[PDB]
Amino acid sequence: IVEGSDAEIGMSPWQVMLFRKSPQELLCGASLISDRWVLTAAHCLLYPPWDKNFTENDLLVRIGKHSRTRYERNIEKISMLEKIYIHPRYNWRENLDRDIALMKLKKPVAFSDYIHPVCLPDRETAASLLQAGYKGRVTGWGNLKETWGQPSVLQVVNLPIVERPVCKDSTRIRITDNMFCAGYKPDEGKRGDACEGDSGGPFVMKSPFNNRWYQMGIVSWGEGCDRDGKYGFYTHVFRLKKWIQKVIDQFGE
Amino acid sequence: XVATDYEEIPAAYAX
Amino acid sequence: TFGSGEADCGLRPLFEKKSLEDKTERELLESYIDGR
Ligand SMILES: *[C@@H]1O[C@H](CO)[C@@H](O)[C@H](O)C1NC(C)=O
Repeated sequence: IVEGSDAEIGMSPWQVMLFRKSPQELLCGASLISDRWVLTAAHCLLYPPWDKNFTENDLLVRIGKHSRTRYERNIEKISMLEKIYIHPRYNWRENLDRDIALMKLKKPVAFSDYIHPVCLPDRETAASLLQAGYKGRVTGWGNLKETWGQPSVLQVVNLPIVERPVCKDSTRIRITDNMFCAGYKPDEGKRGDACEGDSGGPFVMKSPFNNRWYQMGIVSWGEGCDRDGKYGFYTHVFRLKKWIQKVIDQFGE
Repeated sequence: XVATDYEEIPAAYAX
Repeated sequence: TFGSGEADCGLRPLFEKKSLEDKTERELLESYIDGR
């Protein structure tokens, strides 16, 4: 997170850390959506162009964290993965369309003041909040600058959703309906963005009708970090809700 | 993806 | 699990549940052309 701030304790209790076994390292962000299911970006696990192909046994999940490098004794919970599922039409060949994946935990995790699931949007929630100009919130342990460094605790930044055409007009990559873009415009004089390390974390909004937090996006890609005229791109969770439903319904819950 | 020192954890967690 | 989350989804033990607001949530709310 570029131009963000330290989170408050317990501010994003659904925030998850995808952690590399060995070498022991921060791989990406992720989110807790039930006692046994985690949501992230497919590219955190699979990206043939860079020779990226992780497996269940390669990773660890850390939940309830605040501090980036410390092992938070008595606070954080660590789980192992039972199975990973990537969308069948995830497109790593060209634009990362459908960048989404679910992970089934080995055993359910218990909730606490620091660990609690976020909600997935319904059609109406989507309809009402996913509008240009509305702000959402991004979280993560990713880099602080495009070239710098790394933060000490979880960072947070609030960003506005951008009109599709502006999004299209900012890049040469081809945009799909399974994606949206967010950030301040150059004139705006307010900055912020996701960066390396933030990938696969949650883009969330708070409902003004029922006081709950919904995850509308997954951090997907950007061209650099925090550049002017550029924007971050996110997977559109609601448009992929069916695949989520299906998988959870067929392989437990 | 952007197109352009961790405390050890306890021995169990692995497997 | 499946959309709209869980019964208790999206209500934080340290904020919503005790009726405390975090330091920036209002920015959000105000953007929706003024929250609840
Ligand atoms: C990732 O690695 C797998 C097994 O552990 C595969 O069977 C699979 O084909 C894969 N990704 C490929 C290289 O794209």
